[PDB]
Amino acid sequence: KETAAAKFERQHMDSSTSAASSSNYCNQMMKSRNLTKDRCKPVNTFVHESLADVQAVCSQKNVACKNGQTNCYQSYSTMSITDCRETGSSKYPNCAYKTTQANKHIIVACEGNPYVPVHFDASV
Ligand SMILES: Nc1ncnc2c1ncn2[C@@H]1O[C@H](COP(=O)(O)NCC(=O)O)[C@@H](O)[C@H]1O
Repeated sequence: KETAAAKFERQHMDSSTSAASSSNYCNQMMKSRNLTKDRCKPVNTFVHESLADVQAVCSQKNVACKNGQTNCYQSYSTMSITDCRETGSSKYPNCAYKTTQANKHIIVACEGNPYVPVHFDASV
């Protein structure tokens, strides 16, 4: 989605309503957020918190990134999230996902001025 920050909002933010989600949530959202255009993106996480709350994680607990960079941050509080995982029977362009709701700490990578999330690293 143009800027890395905009791409993070498109791929990972859903405070647009849902405090949680339904059984077809990932099927709809993986498609509507354009994560099934080129291929079936195999896994993706949506965060059901305010943009302000998720942007705030960039000033919280500094942790190592999976790629070995040092610009990752873990939320002090648990956040409402939805994990989407491509099913065994899923075949492009009919991408199929399991919708898993959870409350976990998020880990995001941050970059830029202003310093904002550009990558979803993990939930713990
Ligand atoms: N530590 C990191 N800082 C900035 N980007 C990072 C990073 N660790 C991994 N990435 C990026 O992870 C990307 C692939 O996943 P993604 O960034 O699309 N995933 C969430 C997002 O950023 O919206 C690659 O382009 C990497 O450059």
